[PDB]
Formats: sequence, structure tokens, C-alpha cells
Amino acid sequence: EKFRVLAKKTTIPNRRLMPPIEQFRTYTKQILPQMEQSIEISMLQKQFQEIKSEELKQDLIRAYTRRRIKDLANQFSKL
Amino acid sequence: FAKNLDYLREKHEERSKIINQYLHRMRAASINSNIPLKEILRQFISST
Amino acid sequence: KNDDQFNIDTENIIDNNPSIHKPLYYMRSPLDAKQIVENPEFQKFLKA
Amino acid sequence: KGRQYKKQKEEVQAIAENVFLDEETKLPYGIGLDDYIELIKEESITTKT
Amino acid sequence: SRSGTIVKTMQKISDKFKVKQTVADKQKLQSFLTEQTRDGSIKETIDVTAKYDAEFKTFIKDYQAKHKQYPHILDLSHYSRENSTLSKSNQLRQEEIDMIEEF
Amino acid sequence: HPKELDIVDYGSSNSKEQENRKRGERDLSKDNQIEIELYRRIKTDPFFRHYIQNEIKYFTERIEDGVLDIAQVIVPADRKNDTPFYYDPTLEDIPLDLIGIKVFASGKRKTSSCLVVIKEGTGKVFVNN
RNA sequence: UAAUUUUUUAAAUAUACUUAUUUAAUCUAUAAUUAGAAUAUAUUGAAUCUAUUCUGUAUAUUCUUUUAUAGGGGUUAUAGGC
Ligand SMILES: [Mg+2]
Ligand SMILES: [Mg+2]
Ligand SMILES: [Mg+2]
Repeated sequence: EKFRVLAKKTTIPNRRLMPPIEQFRTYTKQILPQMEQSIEISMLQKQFQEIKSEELKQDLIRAYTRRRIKDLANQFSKL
Repeated sequence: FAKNLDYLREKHEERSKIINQYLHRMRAASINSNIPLKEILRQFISST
Repeated sequence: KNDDQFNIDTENIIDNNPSIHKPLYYMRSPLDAKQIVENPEFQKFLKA
Repeated sequence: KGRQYKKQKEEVQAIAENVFLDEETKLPYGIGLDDYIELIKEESITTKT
Repeated sequence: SRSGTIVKTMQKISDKFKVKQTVADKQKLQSFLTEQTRDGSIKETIDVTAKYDAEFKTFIKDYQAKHKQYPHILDLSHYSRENSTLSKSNQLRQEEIDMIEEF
Repeated sequence: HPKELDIVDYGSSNSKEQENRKRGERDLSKDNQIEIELYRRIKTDPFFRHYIQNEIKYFTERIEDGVLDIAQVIVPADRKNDTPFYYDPTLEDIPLDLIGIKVFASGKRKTSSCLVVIKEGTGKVFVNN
């Protein structure tokens, strides 16, 4: 129903009867890096396996940080 | 399964080296030491 | 070969159960390594 | 988890359980002056006797 | 907080390379097993290492059957008093008298 | 000074605890009721019985160890893990527990005091009849 | 095919109103994230020199703090009087 009459000459209508914008930001900020770090590391641990020296190992990591910190420098440039 | 076995080899070797230090020093505490008896015990207690 | 189980003797705490003031010696959900071994699965993988 | 919040009548009736008169007395015991009562029970007796 | 986020990340990163998603060496691993399988030294390795770490216990806990859950040790003395049998009332009569005489 | 009490103070004393029942630990003070609960538990606890047997000994070993350093002119100092392990219960995970239709509504201002009585019906209003 | 208004009698109920009395400040559940302090342990990094120190992160504890999710309910936290 839509309308019901209470009494004589009293009609009233009755009353007793996936956001995208978050879907984007949750992908950009949270989901990408967690998917990336699992990739960006496993591509490196394999590369550290064949090597047996401890000099190269600790320099690739420290080079990976520089190349990953620039990613944040761009974000703060934005609003 | 094989990774979790490497997860032992680190620890068993860690626990072995730490112990084999104490064993060496009790052979030294038998000789090189003022207070030989306690060093034999202190180095046990830290192993506990 | 009944040298496998592990007990606490919750009635007479200290007299029967030694070193009970040290946690690593005494767990809340203790293991039975013999079961862990004698599972046929665990024997296969190591041979694998 | 029965309510400690008690109404009046329970607090009133809880008192009368402990106090009680006696026909020769018509005075209450459980209030604390039970000693003074036992004078009068004797005094009424010692006079007549 | 730009200078703060930079620092927190670099240490998060360093912690993950310490994790081992893979094998390190095989000759060591195989030689490690043959030595211990030779005489049955494996059980000691499992018991001791399982005690001062849970992560190895969690992996091996599944292979085990017939688990037991005792109380926690600190809450054990309290657990025994609450479960006092009728026989233990014999003690509690004495232990009630020993203090009353004091008081 | 004797504490006089009133007619009303008799309801709780006897109705709560009957004279027919015996007397027990619950009838005592709490500060005494706790000591019993300590006297019945410490006999079983491993920590207290261990720490208290050995308390004097810790007080001496720290002196003998210290006098060496005064004899070997080095300042006194403490080593690591000289003591036993004892449970740090904070680091350990213990249980927290062992185990029709009406409405009446009011509203207020400086001095006024309104009382409302809602009933089902047409849109219809009254105030003080 | 009704029952307006007013007065009176008898009883129950709780909601104004009256009295006494208790409490009253900044919250939870979780998560991420920020700001920072206290300890204890572990620990990367830093020594142009008090590295028996400083900093950072984690763990537990001790209070504090942003945002989110959901849901939970506000003043008295003030203003006079004596
Ligand atoms: Mg008023
Ligand atoms: Mg009421
Ligand atoms: Mg008042």
C-alpha cells in the first residue's frame, strides 16, 4: 500500500511499511604496495640466492630504498 | 616442508654455538679462575 | 619403551614436578615428538 | 544477580523478624534495651510477693 | 611528518629481508639431516627448538594428534583449590584452624 | 566511645545471616579472610617458596661479588643472567577469568514543566484541555 | 442507530510535581596512522669522541594522540549563594 485513511476525511500516506570513489583510493594506497612488496622482494631474494657475497646483498637493499623513497617524494608533491 | 627444516638449522646451530662457548669456559673455569665453582654454575644458569 | 609421555602431577606440585618455575621446561599444550615422528606422512617427506 | 535495591516493605518486614513483644511486657527486645525490660518483669512480681 | 614516514619505511623494509621465503643451501641442509637421522637425534631437535619458539611449533602442531590443554602454570595453584575434592576438606579444616588460633 | 545504633540497623544484621547456620570464614573481615587465602596457596606456588628460601642468599652473593671488585680496584658491577629465570607474567598470556500506543515524555525550561501524552489518531492538539 | 458539559463517590497505575540520597567530565570494540613521554628486554644505524651513551622500530606494561569502521545517548566540565 501507499495510502491509508485514519478516520473520516483524513488521508495520509502510510509510513509503517558499493562506492567507487573508495573503491579507487583503497586500491591506490593500500592494495598496490602490499601486492608490490611481495613481488619486489621475491624478485630480489632469488637474486640474493645465487650470490654468496655479503657486500652486494646489503647494497642492493640500500639502493632499493632510494628508488622507493622517491615514490613518496612524488606523493607529497601532490595534494 | 624443506624451508621449515632450514628454520631449524639456524636455531640448532645458534643454540649449539652459544652452548659450546659455555662448555669451553668451564674447561677454563676449572683452571684460569679465581672463583672456579661459581663460573661453572653461572655459565650453566645462563644456559637455562 | 614407555619412556615417551609427559606429565605435570597437578596435585603434588613441587615435590614430584621439578624446575616448574621455568617456562621453557613446562608448556600449556605440550608436544609428543614420538607421534610427530611416527606419523607415516612425516617419514615420507624427509625421505622425499 | 538479585537486586540489592530493596523497597520499603521488605526493609520494614526485615526488621520485624528480629523484634517481638511479650504480653506481660508490650515492649520490644530486639532494639537493644532488652536488659531494661527484665527489671519491670521482676518489679511487678516483687511488689505483690 | 614527512621526515618521520621516511624513517619508518626503511626499517619496515629491512625487517623483511631477514625473513626467508626460500632455501639458503642444500649441501648443508642434507648433511644436517643425515647426521641426525643416523642415530635418532631428530627428536631432541624438535622438542627443544619447539619450546623457545611457537612458529616451529605451529607448523609441527598439525602433524601431532591427541592434544592436551593443561591450565597455565601461574593459574594452577588456584585451579587446584577450586577443584578441591571432599578429601581435601580434611586439609582445609586444619588450615582453617591454624589461622584462627593465630587470630 | 560506644557506638549507638538505630532501630533501622537491625534489618540487615540478622536477615542476611541466620543464627541457625554456623559461623565461617565469610563472617570475618576481608583483611583476615585474605591471609587464609594466601596461607592456602603459597604452599603450592613455586615462585614464592623459591624466592623466599633463597632471599638471604641473593643478599650475600651480591656482596661477595662486590668485594672482589673493591679488592681488584675495578668499580663493582653486575653481570647478566646471574639470577634464575622467573616468570614475567606480563609477557605471558593468562586468562582474565579462570571461570494501542502511548508515550509519556517531559521537557523543562526556567520554571515550566511540560508533560506530553501521545495517542494514535488524527492530527489533533490540546493544551491544558 | 445515543452518550454533551459539570459535580460527586470507590480503586488501581506511573509520567509531571514534592522530599531525601548516589554519581558526574570528555568513552568503548577494532584497525591503521600520527604526536610524545617512563621503564625493561631485543636490535639496525651513528663514534672525528664520555658508544657503560644518543636515536629509531618492534614486544609487554604505564598513562596520553589523529582518522576510520560500527555503535554507544547531552549539559553541573558551568554560574551565583553562604
Ligand atoms: Mg518549579
Ligand atoms: Mg517512582
Ligand atoms: Mg538536594
